Amino acid sequence: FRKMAFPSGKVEGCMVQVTCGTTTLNGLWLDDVVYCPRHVICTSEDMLNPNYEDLLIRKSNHNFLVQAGNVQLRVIGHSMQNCVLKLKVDTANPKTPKYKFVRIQPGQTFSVLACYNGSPSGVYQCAMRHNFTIKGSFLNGSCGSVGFNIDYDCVSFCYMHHMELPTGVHAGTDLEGNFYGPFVDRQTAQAAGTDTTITVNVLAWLYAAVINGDRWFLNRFTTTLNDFNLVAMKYNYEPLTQDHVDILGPLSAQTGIAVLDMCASLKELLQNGMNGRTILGSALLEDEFTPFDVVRQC
Amino acid sequence: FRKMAFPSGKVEGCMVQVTCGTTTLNGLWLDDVVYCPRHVICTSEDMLNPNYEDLLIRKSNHNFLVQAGNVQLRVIGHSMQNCVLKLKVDTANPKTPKYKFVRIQPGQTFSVLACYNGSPSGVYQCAMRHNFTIKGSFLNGSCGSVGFNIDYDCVSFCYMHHMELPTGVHAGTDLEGNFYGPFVDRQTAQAAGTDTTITVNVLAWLYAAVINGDRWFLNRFTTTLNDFNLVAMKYNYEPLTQDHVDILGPLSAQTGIAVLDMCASLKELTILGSALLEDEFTPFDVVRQC
Ligand SMILES: CC(C)(C)c1ccc(N(C(=O)c2c[nH]cn2)[C@@H](C(=O)NC2CCCCC2)c2cccnc2)cc1
Ligand SMILES: CC(C)(C)c1ccc(N(C(=O)c2c[nH]cn2)[C@@H](C(=O)NC2CCCCC2)c2cccnc2)cc1
Repeated sequence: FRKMAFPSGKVEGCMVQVTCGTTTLNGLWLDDVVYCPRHVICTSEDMLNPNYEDLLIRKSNHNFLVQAGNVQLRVIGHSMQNCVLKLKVDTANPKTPKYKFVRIQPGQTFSVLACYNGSPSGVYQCAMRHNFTIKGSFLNGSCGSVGFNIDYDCVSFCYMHHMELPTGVHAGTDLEGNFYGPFVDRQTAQAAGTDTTITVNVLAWLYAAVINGDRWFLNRFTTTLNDFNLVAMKYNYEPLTQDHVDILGPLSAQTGIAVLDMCASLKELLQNGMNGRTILGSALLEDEFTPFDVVRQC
Repeated sequence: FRKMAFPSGKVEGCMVQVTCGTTTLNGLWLDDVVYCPRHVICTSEDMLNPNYEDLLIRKSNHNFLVQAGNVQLRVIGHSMQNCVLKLKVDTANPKTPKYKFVRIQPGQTFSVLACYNGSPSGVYQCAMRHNFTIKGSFLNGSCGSVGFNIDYDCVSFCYMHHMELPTGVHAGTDLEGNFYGPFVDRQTAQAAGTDTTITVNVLAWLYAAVINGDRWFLNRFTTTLNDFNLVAMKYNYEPLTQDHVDILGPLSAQTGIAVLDMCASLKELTILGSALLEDEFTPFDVVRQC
């Protein structure tokens, strides 16, 4: 079992370079619109309290240099939507894939194509944490890299990257420009709140371990939903809901292990640790595979 | 720190479906040749001891069905090189990238594009282990999926997937049909040999840790190459060579921790969100991404 990303080709044919002033970062070129973080128009003295409406009104089309490979794209118009800037260009992208824009919830996973200067650098799998941050691998200039899923050759864009937080994690927006969580595109004192382990995902991963070869962690016990939550919250696990129990139903039915029986196994794993053993290759309980990801990989 | 694969677009464009009789798997379409495991001409009845030159002599061009997307490719010739089948087609691939066929060394990493029915399904990062297996994620029908590295628009293909071993690990060939490891494309009882941990990659990953926040494992001490290799033998770690040390040079500079200083640390032994010593990042992997 691997954390597997989606093949990135459909997104690669969309990545461009956007330069405004002395600042360069990445854009996403779909049809005749280039999307990028609006903070590309921030100046070095703007960074603490920029007024983006005032910064924008002072720009004309030619202040924005867009490059797709070696080809320069002529920007013919521009507007702002929440925290993303939309640059209208004279050419529709011939490589535009079937796509849609989605806003995802905590626990959801997606692939990230890390890019620099509009050129793709690497692809990895990621997840939206309950504190609305991303535990990414981003260097300076990665802004405008996007996160996505691919389902039936339609690309679901769910994340555009904006900034790094003090603890090394990352904040960004959906493709309508609205931030995940309470962060702002502003040099400021903001920090990610406390984060929880994603209980529904850990349970999905235990079922995946059963689907493959391992039953060593099961036990003969069961538990009520409330007792499970009272224990698991003592380890900073996210409370399990009735929705999460319904969601695990198909894996439960597939393996023959009731959801609350699997909850009993998890309670014990938290109590004992793994005692030198491994589950699917890991000595930690993994929480970035969803019930959907499990069914896909098997 | 994340396990990250190369962008896969240049390779996605080369994947086709190959059917011979009742069997289907994936092929690599470069210029006007499709590459795939020769065991696609095996049938269910003769899995135990195929005679491949015989099965191929009895074959004709029309025995092979090649589909690139929804376009059927007309096969105009067939040929075998070691354990890979080469199907000549009448159309060069307009999406062929700059490429080379390369053969990698144990401890080197590559990206894998897992496919089913010629269709790219996912991408992930792998390492060639010292027992010449791959700890991959491959379902039935993944045969024909390739591994690769990219070096400024040139795709170096290093792996084609053939089969799974009973421990759940995987065996394949380079693109010239030469197996990695003592494995045969036969329904036989073969197993992976004992697997050592890749010591130079573990050290590289510790340097990646120091480069980020994690510094707690460092110490004031140093070991000798020989005293460490004595501990390495105990714990089934690959012995460390002067070549491994020289290759970690750049990272030893960037941190001020000499290899034998880090080796003292590694002797004593969460470090990057892991409670295992990770050994599938090369020195080069660490320098990239960082
Ligand atoms: C203008 C604004 C909103 C303050 C800003 C400034 C710099 C960036 N960062 C760019 O690298 C960058 C910016 N523009 C082109 N590149 C980096 C970044 O977040 N440093 C933060 C440092 C503390 C205060 C807030 C910004 C970055 C590094 C690694 C991965 N992701 C992003 C992002 C946003
Ligand atoms: C003809 C030959 C060499 C015996 C063979 C037969 C089946 C396959 N396997 C195909 O899935 C497959 C084959 N052709 C189309 N699909 C599976 C496989 O490796 N081993 C079985 C056969 C060898 C002995 C025991 C297990 C497989 C591959 C990748 C991931 N999980 C399972 C590979 C090679």
